[PDB]
Amino acid sequence: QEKEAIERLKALGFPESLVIQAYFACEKNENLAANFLLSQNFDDE
Repeated sequence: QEKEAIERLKALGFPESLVIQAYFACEKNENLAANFLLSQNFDDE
């Protein structure tokens, strides 16, 4: 139901591995995920 983002979040240029846990952590949210992906840079592994 949220897989439509798992490619749109990946297509931003990121790996699917962050995508999953950046969507689901942000409550499968488009806008909030493009904030966990693009604003939560400060993070290793």
